[PDB]
Amino acid sequence: KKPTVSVFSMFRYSNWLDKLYMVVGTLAAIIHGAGLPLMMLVFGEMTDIFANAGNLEDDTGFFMNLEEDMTRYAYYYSGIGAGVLVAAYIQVSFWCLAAGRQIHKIRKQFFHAIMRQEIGWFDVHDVGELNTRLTDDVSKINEGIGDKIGMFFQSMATFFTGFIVGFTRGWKLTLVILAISPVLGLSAAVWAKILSSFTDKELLAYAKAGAVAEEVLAAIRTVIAFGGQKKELERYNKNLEEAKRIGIKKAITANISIGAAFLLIYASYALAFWYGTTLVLSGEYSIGQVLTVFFSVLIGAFSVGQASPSIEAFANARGAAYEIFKIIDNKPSIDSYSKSGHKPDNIKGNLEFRNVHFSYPSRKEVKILKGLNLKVQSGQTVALVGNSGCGKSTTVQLMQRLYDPTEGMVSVDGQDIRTINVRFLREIIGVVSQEPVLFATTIAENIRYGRENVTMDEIEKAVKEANAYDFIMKLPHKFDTLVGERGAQLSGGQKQRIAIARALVRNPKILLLDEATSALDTESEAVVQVALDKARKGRTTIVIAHRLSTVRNADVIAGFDDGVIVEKGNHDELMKEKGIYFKLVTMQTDESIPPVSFWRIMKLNLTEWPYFVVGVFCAIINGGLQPAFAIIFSKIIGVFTRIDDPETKRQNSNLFSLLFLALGIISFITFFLQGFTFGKAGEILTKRLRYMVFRSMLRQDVSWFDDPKNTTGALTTRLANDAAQVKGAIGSRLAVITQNIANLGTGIIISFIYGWQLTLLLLAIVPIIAIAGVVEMKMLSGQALKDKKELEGSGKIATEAIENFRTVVSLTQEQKFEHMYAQSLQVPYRNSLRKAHIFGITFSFTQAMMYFSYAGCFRFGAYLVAHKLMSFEDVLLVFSAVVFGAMAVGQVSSFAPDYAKAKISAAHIIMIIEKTPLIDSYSTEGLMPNTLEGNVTFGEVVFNYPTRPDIPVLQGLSLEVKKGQTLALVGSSGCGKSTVVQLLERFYDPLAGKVLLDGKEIKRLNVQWLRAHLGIVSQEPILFDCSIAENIAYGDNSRVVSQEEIVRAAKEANIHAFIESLPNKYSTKVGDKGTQLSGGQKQRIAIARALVRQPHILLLDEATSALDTESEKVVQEALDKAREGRTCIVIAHRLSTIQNADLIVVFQNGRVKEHGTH
Ligand SMILES: CC(=O)O[C@H]1C(=O)[C@@]2(C)[C@H]([C@H](OC(=O)c3ccccc3)[C@]3(O)C[C@H](OC(=O)[C@H](O)[C@@H](NC(=O)c4ccccc4)c4ccccc4)C(C)=C1C3(C)C)[C@]1(OC(C)=O)CO[C@@H]1C[C@@H]2O
Ligand SMILES: Nc1ncnc2c1ncn2[C@@H]1O[C@H](COP(=O)(O)OP(=O)(O)OP(=O)(O)O)[C@@H](O)[C@H]1O
Repeated sequence: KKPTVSVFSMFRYSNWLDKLYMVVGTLAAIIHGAGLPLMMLVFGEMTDIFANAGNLEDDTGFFMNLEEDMTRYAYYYSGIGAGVLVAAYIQVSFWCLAAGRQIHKIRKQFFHAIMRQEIGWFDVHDVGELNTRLTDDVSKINEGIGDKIGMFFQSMATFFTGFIVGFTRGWKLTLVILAISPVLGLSAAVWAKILSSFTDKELLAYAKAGAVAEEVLAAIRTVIAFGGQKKELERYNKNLEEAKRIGIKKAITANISIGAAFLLIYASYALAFWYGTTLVLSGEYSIGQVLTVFFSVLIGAFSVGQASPSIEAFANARGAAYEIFKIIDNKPSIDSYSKSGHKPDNIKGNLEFRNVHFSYPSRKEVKILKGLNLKVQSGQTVALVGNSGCGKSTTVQLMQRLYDPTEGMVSVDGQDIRTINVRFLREIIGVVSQEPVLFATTIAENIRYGRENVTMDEIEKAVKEANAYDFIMKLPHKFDTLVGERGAQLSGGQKQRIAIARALVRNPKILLLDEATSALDTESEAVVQVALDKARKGRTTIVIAHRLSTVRNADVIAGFDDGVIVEKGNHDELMKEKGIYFKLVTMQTDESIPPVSFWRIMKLNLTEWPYFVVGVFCAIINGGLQPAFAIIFSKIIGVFTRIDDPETKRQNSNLFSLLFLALGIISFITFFLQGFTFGKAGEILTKRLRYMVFRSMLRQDVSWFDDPKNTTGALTTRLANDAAQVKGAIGSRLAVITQNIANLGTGIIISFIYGWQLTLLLLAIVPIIAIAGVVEMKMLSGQALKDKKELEGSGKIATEAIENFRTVVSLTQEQKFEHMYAQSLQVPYRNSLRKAHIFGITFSFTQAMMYFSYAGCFRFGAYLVAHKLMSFEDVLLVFSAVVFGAMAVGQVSSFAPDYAKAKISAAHIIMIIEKTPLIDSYSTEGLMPNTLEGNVTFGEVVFNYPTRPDIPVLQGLSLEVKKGQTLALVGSSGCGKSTVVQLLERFYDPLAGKVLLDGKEIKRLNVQWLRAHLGIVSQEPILFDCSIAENIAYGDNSRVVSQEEIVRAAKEANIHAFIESLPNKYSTKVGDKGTQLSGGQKQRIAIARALVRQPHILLLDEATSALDTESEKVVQEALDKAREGRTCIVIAHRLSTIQNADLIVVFQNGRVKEHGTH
């Protein structure tokens, strides 16, 4: 379990106004949450007074009273609307502002801490993790401290307010609904579990066939070489039959379970309202109280569930922020920002190392230094020589205060480096690295990085002394030319000379050189060397380099070995001692996817039309019942709004409740029918699409496969996951569209039948709510995209900084980098403030229009009832039939798996299916001559790989072999041997030239007919997850193979001497799940599989390159008989294995260099 930091440390950076924002936003969120159940209370009381005035009606004085007091209730609604408007605006705006400020401070402090850390801490964490953290986990913190906390508080406030308003009216109904609530919770949990697990269970069911699919797409070469498509396709089809069976069972079980859960919650609602009606008949409650309690408690209980995503967001926010807080709190051993320490002056430049012991913290168990003791006087030149990894780089890093030594001390002019502060020490010492890194900025700012207060004239003087004066003038924009990867790629020496200019502009007292000219060509090496030896004068320098010519003129050329100093002398002394230096001297000297339209996708499933017809006819009746639910609800509510004897009221109330239950039962059975039929249609669609796409993939040649855009993983994703969503485009899409259409139509029509004015007003005030919702979603998406695109600018600076941590630390420019990051953060800060304000406004308007809509609609309804245009029951009918219809439309649309993913999947699926290969495998259009002979010839054969068309893989190849003659094709891996094997198998058609079979080109022959006559054994013998008998029978596919042929093939391959050793001989299973076999045995079974077909031409491709000698002898024994009487092609990396070969051809980038005999 990942640790968390909790409240005491999560908020942390919050000064004054931040906590004020937090508290005000929380209070506003509480008000906003508590508003809604109060609006329900007003609804209940207004309904009660409407019924009271109606039964008073059931003369104009109390009608005027109705007008005025309903106007007062409209005022109540408008006041609630204004209050929730201001509360929502305040909550969203203040929480977003507080989160933005807090996260801005967090980002600044986190970058500052990362720049503060010592190199040692940086070396135990990879570079790639830090930037990905700084982006993603900071975004997660933004999610955690954003509006989510406000929404969580609003949800809890709704829960508590609903329960409180329920309990203050009547405890009986609240207790009944609360005791029913566990049933609703359990049913919702079941629905969530079954709905979520559906895809994972689908994957689990498919895994069986997916294993075979993955196996085939990894050995495509052999499959197409042996012509096994017409058998592996059928195996895949059988596994798909099994998958289809299990998927059908899963679909029916899941559908019936979901139907049962929905019927359960529906009956729970029905029972609760029936008990409410029974209480009403007893005279203890009124309609208003029952409506208020029921709706309030239900909405509170539903709202308490809405807080779960907020809780999860908070939890992952803490989990992400724990690492950041740990990193920032980590005080390093050496603090570059520390002002403490000595501040020396007039530094002469002497250096002293005494007993210096040091090891890398990453590899502490390995010791690098063994007590260095080095004396350097100011003024002269001291160089260090030695082998790679002998502490030279470690010595340089320790010199400039990067790693403190384990034991011993280093002093400058007799003063310890520990006493001196890090900043001044690093500023004094100048260092030149082996591989300079240049920032993506103009040369002017690159030089400016050396020091802040350097004048332009000083820059010019430094460049003149750095020999870069001449070359810079040739640049298009002189000293302001943009350089780096985006700028023109400068020469290798240009980077080195501008780096030495950057070092020299600081005018350092002590200079360090780490392989200055190691990675430079000689022409620029001479220039940079003369620059180095001109700049070396007047300063004390330490130089380490592999080339001894540069350090030949050094005053003291000290040797280095095993982290200790043994030999110390000059050129003459070193060359007279005949030590390590003398030996070194003597040895050196997505994309454009065209949409395919709904009609084509529907055509992909035209054959199963009866399933679609019954599904649509079931979806019509399923959808059209939500308005019926509304009608029955309004009728039962209005039952008590008329004056009659109690017994008739009880009778018809029970009748309506029973009708409600019966309609629920009908809904359950229709939902089961529709779900089952659509699921079966979709599964048949998926099975047929998988079969056809696998057929098409097996039909096309390898030119498709070699493309790296679509690898084995991509293809198996297409087969497994991509094709499973096609049923989202047709089927379920038709279901949701039809359901929504019927739900809107029935409600609109019945409302028009009952009352046209009120339904007109609703048809005018509901679309604006929907358009407000969609506008809010569009604004949110645009805001997120703009935020990411703007923050990419600061991310670029962050990446440029972190990846060059060594150089930026060495150049003590961390302050400048932080300052540059400051403004790049500052602009998005203002953008975030503006986005917070606009989001507050739009969310306030979205969440407020409902109350004003209620007020206006019910005012219009009251006016209508005032003059007996309609009845209150009709008002409730035309209100419910529209509002519940809209909510149901939204929810049903949410239920379905949208449409965009299905569309983008169907585009790929159709483009793959319709893709006709250049060389059609299944086509019978091809010449069928008699038995083949073996006169293979090549003329001017030219071919280019799809991956590397520019690289010459085949250019004018011309080789010849005759009947019954052994030829060899030796060469480096992938130099043409694979290409000629593939083209003989007809895997790649050469761009130019003719490959003649029996003196005639291989173009006019049918693919299977020509491929059936060749024998291919590759370097890695790939075997399939089946039996040994099946594997050997795979060798030929034109006819079945009996047991005796297998026996004689094994005897010829000599594997039979080992097959009997197996417990189950021929019946032994082979593969990963079976018994493991060695390389020699696998090669023997592979050559047996080659021989069983008995081709008259066979090719070997580096097969004997991975065989142990004991098994190699038996393999050669079998191959000596195999090659006798047959034409053989030999490819191998061993000269001994090709000694018996007669003819050899050597490939040179596809150009024949030497062909003929061995
Ligand atoms: C008077 C009236 O119509 O009231 C509504 C209703 O009040 C609300 C709250 C309903 C109601 O649903 C819930 O209470 C509910 C709660 C949690 C999870 C799922 C449902 C309703 O029960 C559910 C019912 O919805 C449906 O019938 C859907 O089409 C849904 N139904 C069933 O699955 C079902 C099957 C057999 C028996 C009863 C229902 C459906 C969803 C997807 C695919 C096919 C069908 C409706 C609109 C109502 C009630 C009755 C209160 C909601 O249901 C839907 C999906 O329409 C919840 O979200 C909507 C919003 C509606 O306003
Ligand atoms: N971060 C590190 N972790 C572990 N060992 C390291 C690390 N950095 C350097 N070393 C060690 O230092 C040596 C490599 O040093 P570096 O790459 O700077 O060049 P070098 O060996 O001095 O010479 P050259 O110029 O030929 O590369 C190796 O012995 C290596 O084990």
